[PDB]
Amino acid sequence: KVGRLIYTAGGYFRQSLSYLEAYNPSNGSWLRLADLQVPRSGLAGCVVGGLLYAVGGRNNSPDGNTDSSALDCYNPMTNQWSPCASMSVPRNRIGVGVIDGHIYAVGGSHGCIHHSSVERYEPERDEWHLVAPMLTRRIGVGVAVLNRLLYAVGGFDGTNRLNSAECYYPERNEWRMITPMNTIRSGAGVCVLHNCIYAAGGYDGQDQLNSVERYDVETETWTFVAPMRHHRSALGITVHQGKIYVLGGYDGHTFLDSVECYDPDSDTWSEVTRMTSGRSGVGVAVTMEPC
Ligand SMILES: O=C(O)C[C@H](c1ccc2c(c1)OCO2)c1ccc2ccc(OCC(=O)NC3CCCCC3)cc2c1
Ligand SMILES: [Cl-]
Ligand SMILES: [Cl-]
Repeated sequence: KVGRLIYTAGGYFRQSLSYLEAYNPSNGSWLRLADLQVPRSGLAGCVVGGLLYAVGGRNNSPDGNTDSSALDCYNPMTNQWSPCASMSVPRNRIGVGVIDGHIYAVGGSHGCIHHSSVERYEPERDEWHLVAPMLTRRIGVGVAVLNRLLYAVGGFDGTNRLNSAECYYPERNEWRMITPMNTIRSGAGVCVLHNCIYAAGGYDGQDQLNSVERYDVETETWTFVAPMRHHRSALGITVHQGKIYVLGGYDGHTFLDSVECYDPDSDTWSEVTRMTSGRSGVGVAVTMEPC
């Protein structure tokens, strides 16, 4: 359990960013690590076998926008990124989840296309394959895995921002709708903590949100918990040692540098650190500290 850092990859402030920075909750420190090979925002992060993966996104630059089909792998033992097999299609504003060592890439956009497609990466074989598509096209979708079931929450289908959510049952290669959230959320942070799927923040079509709700996978209800201190959309999120961390995002005025931490025992959020600069659209995951 000891020695794990919260890694934040990529993001957006004025343009897409190549930063990889890692926060140590035990001592408050931040480390700047090897930049991504290509600046990306709208990507997702995940970890399999101790390696950090950066999935999808877009490179917004002064010279244009390129949606990414890339999968790149960062090894903390070498502080180096290596390319992996690319996805079938570019996916900006993607959601990712891991089931039993396999990476699922969910939804996202490619230009004006809003994907319902989903694909699964096998690290052993360095191969992607498509699986059943979602019932809804979703970009800016939040994804989390609980009990080897994969949840896709919220997003934007091209016309409407969504309160709907759905679950993927791998042994049946099938998606089914779940109870919709109480709030429309595009670009929420979505994670798992204990027996619930949390959706924090997002954009409802009108305002950036500070509200947070959680789906109990047994009772099939969504319940609001304490709101974050800051409204935020396009935030990074992860869970570490039984607490949710939210990183950055956009509040309607500022690209936030704040990191807040949710304690489920007290049902409270606290501000724990600040990133080195404000940014939105980051990928976040937890793995061992580097060499
Ligand atoms: O619902 C929609 O149309 C899409 C939605 C969105 C959210 C909030 C919004 C907004 C649009 O326009 C008003 O504010 C969204 C959802 C998830 C995202 C995940 C990553 C991401 O990476 C790039 C990035 O960070 N971009 C900045 C640009 C400047 C404003 C904030 C995001 C962008 C995302 C956008
Ligand atoms: Cl974008
Ligand atoms: Cl992960």
